[PDB]
Amino acid sequence: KENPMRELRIRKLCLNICVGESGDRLTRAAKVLEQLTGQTPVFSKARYTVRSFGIRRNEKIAVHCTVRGAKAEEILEKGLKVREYELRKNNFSDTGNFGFGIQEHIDLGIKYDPSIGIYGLDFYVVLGRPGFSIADKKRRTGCIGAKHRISKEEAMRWFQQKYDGIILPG
Amino acid sequence: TNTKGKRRGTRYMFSRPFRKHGVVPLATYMRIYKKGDIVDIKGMGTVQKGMPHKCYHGKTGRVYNVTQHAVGIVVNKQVKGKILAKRINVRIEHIKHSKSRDSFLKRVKENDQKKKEAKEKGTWVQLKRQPAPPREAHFVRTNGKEPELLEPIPYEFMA
Amino acid sequence: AKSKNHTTHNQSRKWHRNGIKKPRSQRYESLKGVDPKFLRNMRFAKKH
Amino acid sequence: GRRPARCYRYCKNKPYPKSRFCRGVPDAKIRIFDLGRKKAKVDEFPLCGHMVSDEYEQLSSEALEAARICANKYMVKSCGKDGFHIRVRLHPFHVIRINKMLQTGMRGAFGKPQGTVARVHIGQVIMSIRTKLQNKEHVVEALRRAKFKFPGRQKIHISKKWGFTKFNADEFEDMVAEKRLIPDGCGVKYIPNRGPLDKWRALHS
Amino acid sequence: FVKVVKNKAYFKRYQVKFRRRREGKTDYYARKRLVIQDKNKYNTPKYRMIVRVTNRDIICQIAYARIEGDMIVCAAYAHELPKYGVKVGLTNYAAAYCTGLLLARRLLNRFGMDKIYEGQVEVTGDEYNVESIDGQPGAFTCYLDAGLARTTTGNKVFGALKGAVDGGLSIPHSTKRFPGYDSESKEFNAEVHRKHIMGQNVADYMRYLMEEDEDAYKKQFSQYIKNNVTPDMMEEMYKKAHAAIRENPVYEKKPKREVKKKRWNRPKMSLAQKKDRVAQKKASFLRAQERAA
RNA sequence: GUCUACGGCCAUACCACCCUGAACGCGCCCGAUCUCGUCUGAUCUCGGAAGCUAAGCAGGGUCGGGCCUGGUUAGUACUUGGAUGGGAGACCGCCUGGGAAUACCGGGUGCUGUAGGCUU
RNA sequence: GCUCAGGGAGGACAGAAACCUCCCGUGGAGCAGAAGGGCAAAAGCUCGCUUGAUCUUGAUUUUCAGUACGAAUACAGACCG
RNA sequence: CCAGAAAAGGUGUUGGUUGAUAUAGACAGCAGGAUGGUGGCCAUGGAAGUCGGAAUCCGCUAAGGAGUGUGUAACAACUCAC
RNA sequence: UCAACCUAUUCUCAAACUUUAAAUGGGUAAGAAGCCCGGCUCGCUGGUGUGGAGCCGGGCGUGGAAUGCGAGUGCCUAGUGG
Ligand SMILES: [Mg+2]
Ligand SMILES: [Mg+2]
Ligand SMILES: [Mg+2]
Ligand SMILES: [Mg+2]
Ligand SMILES: [Mg+2]
Ligand SMILES: [Mg+2]
Ligand SMILES: [Mg+2]
Ligand SMILES: [Mg+2]
Ligand SMILES: [Mg+2]
Ligand SMILES: [Mg+2]
Ligand SMILES: [Mg+2]
Ligand SMILES: [Mg+2]
Repeated sequence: KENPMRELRIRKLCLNICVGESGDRLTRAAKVLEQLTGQTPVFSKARYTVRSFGIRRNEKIAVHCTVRGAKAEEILEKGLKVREYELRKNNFSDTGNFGFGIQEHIDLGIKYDPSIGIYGLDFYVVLGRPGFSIADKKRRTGCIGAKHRISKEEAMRWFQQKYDGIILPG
Repeated sequence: TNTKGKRRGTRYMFSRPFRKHGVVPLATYMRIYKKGDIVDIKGMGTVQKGMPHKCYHGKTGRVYNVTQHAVGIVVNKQVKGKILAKRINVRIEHIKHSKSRDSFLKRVKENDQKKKEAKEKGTWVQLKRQPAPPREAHFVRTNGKEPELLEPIPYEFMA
Repeated sequence: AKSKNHTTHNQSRKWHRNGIKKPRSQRYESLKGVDPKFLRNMRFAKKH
Repeated sequence: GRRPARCYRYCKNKPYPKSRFCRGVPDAKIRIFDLGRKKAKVDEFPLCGHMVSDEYEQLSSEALEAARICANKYMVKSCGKDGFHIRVRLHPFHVIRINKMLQTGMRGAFGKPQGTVARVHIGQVIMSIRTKLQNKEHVVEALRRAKFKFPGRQKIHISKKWGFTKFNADEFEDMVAEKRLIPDGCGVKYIPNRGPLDKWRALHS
Repeated sequence: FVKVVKNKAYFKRYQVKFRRRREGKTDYYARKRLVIQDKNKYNTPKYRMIVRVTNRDIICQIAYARIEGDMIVCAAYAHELPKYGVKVGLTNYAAAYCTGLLLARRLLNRFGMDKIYEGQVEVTGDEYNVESIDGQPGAFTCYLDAGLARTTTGNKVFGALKGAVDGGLSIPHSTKRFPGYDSESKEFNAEVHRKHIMGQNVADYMRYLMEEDEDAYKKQFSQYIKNNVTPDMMEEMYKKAHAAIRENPVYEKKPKREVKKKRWNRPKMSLAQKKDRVAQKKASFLRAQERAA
């Protein structure tokens, strides 16, 4: 049998574009994300200063955005039609989430524009389960037990079942 | 010479005990102190408002003044050859009832109770505590078997 | 020309020969340092 | 170089170790503490002799290494090169100080770190040698001729423990056959009746 | 590998927080500032009005703290509202107002101060504050306890606050958090607060979902259709409930049924059983190893 | 028997994994118009009740780790006072009183207050 | 309202180290400095508003002779946040 | 207190602990043997038991080490364990 | 394999380390200024003659551990501060 609240589902999908420098690159790396999502992304600041990468303390070097629900599933299937519905064994986290990255944004729907330029992007899929709100609600917070958490092979079978994805060994 | 700081040498004196760090429990707060309560002083490191000075940690005094958060108290502090009954303002965390008084209080009520009793009887009870007397005579029953013989054990350098 | 700096040697003998006299036990202790809006109340309760 | 060891002999000062506050301590010249065939099992060196101090004094880190070399050099002659195991069981930690004169005088007197010393309580094992039970007088003579490197007074005691363990010799093979303690090298591991039951199964399997 | 972080030394050095902090139910930093009495008040109680909003209920109860555990003096739950004629919609703002009102009027009934300090009979949603009448027993004051609720504008904890205030409690408050305080312009629309109290946020949404898609309307408001309440029944139902509460606020206790003494869980086994368990486990493992080998 | 709301003492209550949870609850859960707040109704806020013990939570289990309480170690270590005691010293023995702590071996695994339900 | 130091598993360029995400995490961080104490729905970090860093008389603590100054602790009367 | 000594030793002498061997005749002491493979292998200019490294057996035996020491260039000669 | 790393083990330590933790020691208490009733007052606090505090009036002596001993209180003051 099956109990329908341990049915496995996504709970968020997180995008970022880490351009590594501020200004006209980064402020258009946000404009491509709002073309993807239909919502304004958020600029992440640099935590430390490493002169080898060319960044300083509190520099806006990356732009990220989280999506939920049907819009998240839409962006996920667009990226998986880019990545040929094929991922790897090592792409999956130990805790059950997974993710990958796309090398240019013009493939998953975005028309090429010369003022925008070109940008690569990252996905990361946070698989949930109905019940994972216990970890972050305010009043009576708790951990989410041992049966209920997602292994890695449950994520592998979820991806091989939901989208008929090809997991290659590597 | 030594420094004359307010908190010199109290790294173990106002330190919290082991695994009793953190939030102050609230029954310390919810205990009312009236005038004339014999009361102990024990400073706490988690709060710093109203610290009694390190010469009062472990002293017992008498409440004379009660304010919103703190308590005035007359404690006896010894200055080189004399002993001053000096009054200090201590916030409510650093202070705790003396149980040296309530045993006397229950003994007063107990012996006034048994003085009201046995007054209509004419029975003269004893009310002064006498010290622990010498033990009276008593037969030790060597019931059956004999006392076991003990001998000094021979020395072996086990180290 | 150095000197002995600090000592508490004969001090305990000097204290006890007059004795460390405990403070004067006396009923009706004073009312200095009492909460002044409590002592306003006390003085109106006395004057009426 | 160094002043005579009758100066720095009695445990006069507080234990003043090499730490964050006392810096620049020169290294104690004993640095090998146990040697012989130290890579051995517990089953093949049962017998053990202890040099036990009988004075509360300080043994210098140089005298420790002198006595170690003197007790090693006898048993490489006697028991062969892999028939014993010396373990010196006093690591020196107390650094001792030196007020050297060049004319200031006694004013401003606190010594620089000179050397390291080992404070030894009454009845404490300084050195201990384990070997076969047939090499008993070799342990006795080796510890005897290593006594003369230390000051003070030492006795020689052959213990009832199986080697460098805290378990008695008449009970060691009994408890091994009962599988209550298992060998892991120089020593053993004691198994209580307290673990989870799969650890019981794994040793009885 | 990596060091085990939840080591035996970790559990030796580890200090727990308080039990209610571990369960999450209590904010002690707010609790100490709420509940402690000034020491010159000398065992005078300090009443607080605890509001806890649940998924299917609202707990409103008035409590003061003693040492062995804080006494509840009066309670009023949202599942007492079908007695007063609110069949359904028990977790919303109007039910929070009703149970605040019920808590207030029931406490006044306990203390014998019903006919004095009757408060707002006609609900308006203004600044209301109970002035204490001289020569009469003084008005009951207590302090609002929200626990862990994020106290933003329009909260049902402040709905229960307005319920107790209009019932006749002198709780200190201000109309920044009531629904209708416009944030950007800093005034307070008492008519908007009144229609939130009477439930036109729900009734207007009910008339909204009746328009475009009625199976979504039945998916949203199921037992509203089963209990025959409509947006034109809505406001009159809450006014009749307010009148019923302010008429008879006393509370009966349900008579206790005599227990069957049935043990619904599994009791704690003794040391003899759990030593015998591992004795026969070791016997079973040895007798299963000796034949399989 | 047990739960909820608020607690007291704050591990005999913690942590890991497994088993079972009748009824009422507590939850997970469904939504975003209104109150409110975010990149995102995930959190917070608001409106509900299609589904469900999967998780939270509760009860229990582990020759469980921890913790708590005892035994041993131990009248040992240390120690108040004393000797025209010993010992070249270091230090040690004795007289009079007090008296610890590991390792090792057992036992225990939340008690309880106010208010309200459920087991009709 | 948040949770830190660190670590494990992941994710285009990206690496030992830039950013995103999950999990462990009794403090191993941070609180201007020296050290010590103290602190986790805070005393830390981030936001909103601010001037209790204000006017004023007494008492008390600390060093102490039971004197000052400095510093601090309870109150009380105003004006405020 | 306090006015002078230690590590280390002694077959001086007195106690004390522990382990051996001894009428199947020991400890001394005086006498008789102390052999063969074999001058065992490596090595060394020469090492025959005797400067060196590992082995260390057998036979005949009442008993004798591939040797305890003195010797020799190496033996021889003497001595000891037994 | 050599190592670092990780897991149980192990030898030795601390004045400026510490879970435990003595002996000696430091406060306070061992009644009449204390208890037990009744009634006032208060501009303080107050759901409530609630709370607290101060007043009046009344009743309680087996003087509430051992031992020992007269105690309190105020002026002036030398010398001393190697
Ligand atoms: Mg002088
Ligand atoms: Mg010389
Ligand atoms: Mg010294
Ligand atoms: Mg708060
Ligand atoms: Mg939702
Ligand atoms: Mg469940
Ligand atoms: Mg379950
Ligand atoms: Mg256990
Ligand atoms: Mg209960
Ligand atoms: Mg039935
Ligand atoms: Mg805060
Ligand atoms: Mg600050």
